Formats: sequence, structure tokens, C-alpha cells
Amino acid sequence: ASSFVTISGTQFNIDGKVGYFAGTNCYWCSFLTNHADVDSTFSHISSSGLKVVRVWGFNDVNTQPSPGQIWFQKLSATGSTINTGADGLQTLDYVVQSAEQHNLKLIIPFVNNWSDYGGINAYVNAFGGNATTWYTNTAAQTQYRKYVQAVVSRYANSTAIFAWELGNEPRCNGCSTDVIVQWATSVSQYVKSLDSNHLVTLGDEGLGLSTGDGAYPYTYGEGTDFAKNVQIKSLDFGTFHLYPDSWGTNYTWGNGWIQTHAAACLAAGKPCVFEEYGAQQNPCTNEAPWQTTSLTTRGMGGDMFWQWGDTFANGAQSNSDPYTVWYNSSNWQCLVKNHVDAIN
Ligand SMILES: *[C@@H]1O[C@H](CO)[C@@H](O)[C@H](O)[C@H]1NC(C)=O
Ligand SMILES: *[C@@H]1O[C@H](CO)[C@@H](O)[C@H](O)[C@H]1NC(C)=O
Ligand SMILES: *[C@@H]1O[C@H](CO)[C@@H](O)[C@H](O)[C@H]1NC(C)=O
Ligand SMILES: *[C@H]1O[C@H](CO)[C@@H](O)[C@H](O)[C@H]1NC(C)=O
Repeated sequence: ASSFVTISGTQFNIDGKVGYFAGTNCYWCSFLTNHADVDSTFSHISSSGLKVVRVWGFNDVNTQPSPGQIWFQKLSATGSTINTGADGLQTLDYVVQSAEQHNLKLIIPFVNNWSDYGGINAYVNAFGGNATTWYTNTAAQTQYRKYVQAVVSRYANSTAIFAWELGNEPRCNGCSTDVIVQWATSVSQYVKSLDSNHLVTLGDEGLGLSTGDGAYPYTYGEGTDFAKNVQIKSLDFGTFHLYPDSWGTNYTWGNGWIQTHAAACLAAGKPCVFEEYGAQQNPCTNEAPWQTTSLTTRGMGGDMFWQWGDTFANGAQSNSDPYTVWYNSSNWQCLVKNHVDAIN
């Protein structure tokens, strides 16, 4: 079947099947201009047994790019423009069409916390303030909600959307944690008013949780309180991400990070999604234990490594970083085929 993704118990129900899922991050899939490259990539993800793909739902600019380059929104103090042409949201339309064809579901965030592909900084350039006042900047929020409406209305009745996601890794450095609680409450309510078929999630990294060991990611320096956020009624499941190399922790500390977050989701009566993770050094050795911990911990509904790498019919490779797991590689065998085999 092909139905809307729902929650049954503290598990996800994907096309009528209730149970744990594995997926992957492919931010760059949304910006491919050759349709054939979307299809080859999705064919590989599908044949590997993954069910869910996370793709960027944004591409924000202040200056229009060179003619032919992709852009989804131009942010200006004198009138913003949402691009629904061929070099705009039509690229994301084909992504959703290809997900429908390949029996894949998509997680789509609407804005980046970070300045890659514009982010909150692109709104600050147009609307003033700074990265922490963005959440309550009326002009910036009015345009952000216009952009949310533009994306959600295209795909509200598609069965290929796993969930709408308020942003990629929202933070409010040094802020009261209530700033993101109130913003996330209001914006998730808005998304539910536009679409009653789909699940909604925050997209945060999971920072701020008091049941940990006191390392910086468990403190409240980034404006987020995990337990407070996952109790928001209009958020259906929790997300958390994991990067020991960026956070100054060791890799094995990641097991406790999964366990504490899973317990907080289950206490709020909802599944958790282990939505990003990576190790720069020895990824097969260091990430395999995390995949096993997630699969065997109550409260966890699925996991999505960062990130898929692939190559195209013309011989070009995809965008990549030090965490990329290239399709058909030895690390694809260790972290993709062996993991999918262990799930089922
Ligand atoms: C951001 O703007 C707010 C309001 O003016 C201010 O209180 C805060 O210090 C600013 N952040 C930085 C990093 O300057
Ligand atoms: C689309 O989904 C909305 C709920 O989000 C529902 O009200 C509407 O009837 C659906 N449209 C069609 C044509 O079925
Ligand atoms: C992947 O590896 C298999 C061999 O296991 C091969 O048949 C197939 O062509 C490869 N896919 C690509 C895209 O190279
Ligand atoms: C790393 O971190 C934990 C504490 O965070 C410590 O108990 C453990 O021994 C360390 N593991 C390695 C392999 O460094």
C-alpha cells in the first residue's frame, strides 16, 4: 500500500507496516537538476532497504544566483519572492514524485539554522535583528510562514511525506529555552492548519536534557530543552542528532545519548527518530554500536545516518563531506546492508 505515514503505539506505521525503520539523509537530492540523477539515487536507496529520506526543503538567497542555478526563495527587505519555476520548487516536485515512485517517504525541513543554503542568516540579511531574535522578528516570521505555506500546499495530499520539519537543527544560543518552545508551538499549529494528513516534528539536535552526564550537549546553552519540546501537542515525535567529533565527546558516549533521548520520547508518549549521526574516524567500528543501541531501545522508532553519497550516469559524484557513506562501498555494507538485515 501507499497510505499517509502515521504513529501506531510508539512505532511508525509506513504503508501499513508497523515497526522500526532505517533511512538516510540526502540533503542534496533536492537540488539535483537532472531527473535521472534523482531516480538513480532513489533507486539505490530503495533497493538497499531504506524507507525514509531526509532532504532540504529550503534554498534561500539574498541575491539571485547565476541564471540556471537553483533557488527556492529570495529574501529581500523590499519584497521577497518564492520561486515556483523550473530552477525553483519544480526541482523539489520531482523529488516528491520520485519518492512516490520508489516507495520512499520524505522528511522535509523548511529552514536551516546554519548559513548553508541561506538559513536564518539569509532572513537576518533581509529583515534585520540577529540569529536569536529571528524567532520573534515579525517580518522574518511572516515570510517564513509564507514559505511554509508554499511548500506544504504543494504536497499536503501526497502519501510520500513522512513528516514536515520546522527547521534543520534550530538553536537559540544563550536564549531562554522558552523562545523555541513558543515558536515551535505556534509554527507546528500553523502547519497542522494547512495539512491534517501528515506528522510534524521540530528537527532539533536534542540538546538540553538533564538525565545525561553533564557534557555540553546535555546542558542548556543552545536554547533548547528536549523534554519541554517533545511535550508540545502539535509535534508528533522527537528528533535528535549525534556528532561526538564536533561536540568534544568520545564515540561511545553516543550510546547513552540515544538511551536518554529514547526515554524522554517514551515518557512523552511518542517515538524518537535518531535523525542524524556520523563519525569522521572509523565509521564502521564507531557507528555500528549506535545502530544496535537504537534498534534495541524502547522509544526509538527509526534511525537515519548522515549521509548518503552517490554517483550519476555522467560520471559526476554527489555533494559530500567526511561523513558520507558512498553507495556500494565497504561502509555501505557495514552501515546500510548489515543494518537493514538486522532490522529485518
Ligand atoms: C542579539 O540581539 C539581541 C537583541 O538586541 C541582543 O540582546 C543579543 O545580545 C544579540 N546577540 C549578539 C550575539 O550580539
Ligand atoms: C487534502 O487533504 C486535506 C487534509 O489536509 C483534506 O481536507 C482534503 O479533502 C484533501 N483533498 C482531496 C482532494 O482529497
Ligand atoms: C553495485 O554493486 C553491484 C555488485 O554488487 C553491481 O551489480 C551494481 O552495478 C553496482 N551499482 C552501481 C551503481 O555501480
Ligand atoms: C569515554 O567516555 C566515557 C565518559 O563519557 C568514559 O566512561 C569511557 O571510558 C570513555 N571511553 C573511551 C573508549 O574513551
